[PDB]
Amino acid sequence: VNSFSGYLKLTDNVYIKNADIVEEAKKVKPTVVVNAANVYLKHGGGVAGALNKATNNAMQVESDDYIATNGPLKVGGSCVLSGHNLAKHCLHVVGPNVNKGEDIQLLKSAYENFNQHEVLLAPLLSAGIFGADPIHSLRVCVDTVRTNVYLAVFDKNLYDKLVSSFL
Ligand SMILES: O[C@H]1CC[C@H]2CCN(c3ncnc4[nH]ccc34)[C@H]21
Repeated sequence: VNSFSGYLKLTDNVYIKNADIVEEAKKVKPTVVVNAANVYLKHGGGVAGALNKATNNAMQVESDDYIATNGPLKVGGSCVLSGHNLAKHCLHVVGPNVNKGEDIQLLKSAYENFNQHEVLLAPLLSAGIFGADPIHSLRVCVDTVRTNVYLAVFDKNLYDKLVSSFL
């Protein structure tokens, strides 16, 4: 039993809700919140900008030190950093950016990172400015993640569309 509330069960292990991931994190304080990151951990907009803003830029400061030490992430890769005031940990996951020409097959690799964590609060990867088809991303999530994932989709119209189209 956990403290997530109001989610639609999609499968044994995948849940979805029309909500701002930042507000879900503030409410639940999950062990792991997933950030929809880029390879440079530059948290400019979307989920990343919103999470970072909610940490008063502490996420960005930590991320800049990470990159200075380790270099960029791979597309499809991830790193575990602090969750600051929002969660115990933040799993920064890089989905492919189809507008950069990046291989959509890497979306499956991106979701595989979730399997290293028993429970996660997460956004829909490669949605928004990364340009992937959100229905496909949800299908990849359900077909790839085996651990318990609570998906927060802030855009109401998108949430409604994903729920009615799921195959
Ligand atoms: O709405 C979905 C569909 C478009 C994506 C880009 C932003 N986003 C978010 N998802 C969840 N929480 C969020 N907080 C702030 C943004 C945000 C996604």
